[PDB]
Amino acid sequence: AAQTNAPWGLARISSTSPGTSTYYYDESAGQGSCVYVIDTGIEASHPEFEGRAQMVKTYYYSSRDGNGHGTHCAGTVGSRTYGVAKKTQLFGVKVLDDNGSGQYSTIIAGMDFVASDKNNRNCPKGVVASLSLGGGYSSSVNSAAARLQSSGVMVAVAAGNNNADARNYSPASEPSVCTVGASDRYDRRSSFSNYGSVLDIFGPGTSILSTWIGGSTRSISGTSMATPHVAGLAAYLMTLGKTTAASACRYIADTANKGDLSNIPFGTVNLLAYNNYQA
Repeated sequence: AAQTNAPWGLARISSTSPGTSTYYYDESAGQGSCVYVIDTGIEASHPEFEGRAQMVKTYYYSSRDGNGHGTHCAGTVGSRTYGVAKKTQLFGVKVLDDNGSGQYSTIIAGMDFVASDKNNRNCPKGVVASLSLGGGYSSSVNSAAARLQSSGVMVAVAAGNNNADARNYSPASEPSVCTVGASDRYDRRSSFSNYGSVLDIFGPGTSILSTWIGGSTRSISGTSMATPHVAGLAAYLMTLGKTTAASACRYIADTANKGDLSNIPFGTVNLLAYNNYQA
């Protein structure tokens, strides 16, 4: 399949070269997979989700996305125009309030919720969780993300936007999940992106166009924007049978575009998420 005039991030993940504008992907498009978006919620009524999104859990007085972050991330996972896996099912877990903050205990509860809730969903091609969130190092937050991974969910987490080593941020520093740094349209490390040995992969993170609340769209930047690219890619590759939840992060790294990014600090992976689709 070919989506012309796609967002640069989508075109990048299906290209060996920066600077193109068509997104190429197998028509399966993540059908039969599920992606949990653990964030401020999802505006599921957005036309861009075509009825494939739904809120499954909230820890606040509403499951609605009163912020936009979560809707934006969900759109990069699986919206018809802005999404990597355009036929995946999106499940929203609102661990962040409408100011975009959430107690660590609430985030942990959301992760354990997903580890169980997947047994309540039909995801014959596999399950993915996208964690576009972070804070200071926490052993407990890391362990919760590790449990989620262990339970058979492909966990992708943002590296963080401190332009620092991600070893000091959670769940970014949990070694068993897929820690995602951010790159820009000129294949440079995003100015803000964390780095370090705990990074597994980079994905498009700067000036990412996706769904917003109020049925709108906007471009925003962050490792929170790169993470759903990788989460969507995982869902897409699982549906193709190329990999599984336990090996998807490794598979994405193995098949990534290698050595193509600039301003990558010594010791950090120079790997850019790539779907290797041969149209």
